[PDB]
Parts: sequence; C-alpha cells; structure tokens
Amino acid sequence: GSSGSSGMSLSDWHLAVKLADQPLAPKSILQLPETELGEYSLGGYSISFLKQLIAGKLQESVPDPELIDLIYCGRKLKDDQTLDFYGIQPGSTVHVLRKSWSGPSSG
Repeated sequence: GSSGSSGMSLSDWHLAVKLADQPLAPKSILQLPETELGEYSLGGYSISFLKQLIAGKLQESVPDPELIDLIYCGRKLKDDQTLDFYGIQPGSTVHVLRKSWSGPSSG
C-alpha cells in the first residue's frame, strides 16, 4: 500500500465558530472527529481539545491553540470542563479569544 491512508470521513456532530476579534467575519463550521464511544451525546470531550480544533481551522488569524482561548455563553471555558458540564450542544456557536498580542506592536 505505497499510497497509504488518505481520505478523511464526514462526522455528524457539528459546531459553529465565530472570531471574537472579527464579529463581522463569517461563521465557520468545525466538524470534530469521532470517539471510541457511540454517537449519543458526547458528554465527555474536554474543552482543551476544541481549543485545538478551532485554532487549527482559524490558523488564518489564530497563531496557536495555546496562545488563545474559547468563549461560550459569554464566559470562557477551562480545559478542565466538559461539553456536558457546561451544557453545550451540536449546533451552538463559540467565540475565540486571544490571550495576548504577538509582540511587535503594529496597527
């Protein structure tokens, strides 16, 4: 199998991502991968994970998943919480917030 393993699959669970820095920018759709568990309400995922997925899609603006954060329901989400803990559902929209500026002040 020289070719290898190529060709991701489409997931059911979907989520909306909005750039807090740009409230005018169009909302993006983030489709998280499947888990060893069934399909029923995830209720187990950890915010930390999301902070990565989103940061990976918004790489256009977001520098890194560690230099950013996730905001939901008007409140930040720690990496010690779960989707069920907050009550997040497949359809809501979260907002990304940058911890600080790169460094070289400009515009």
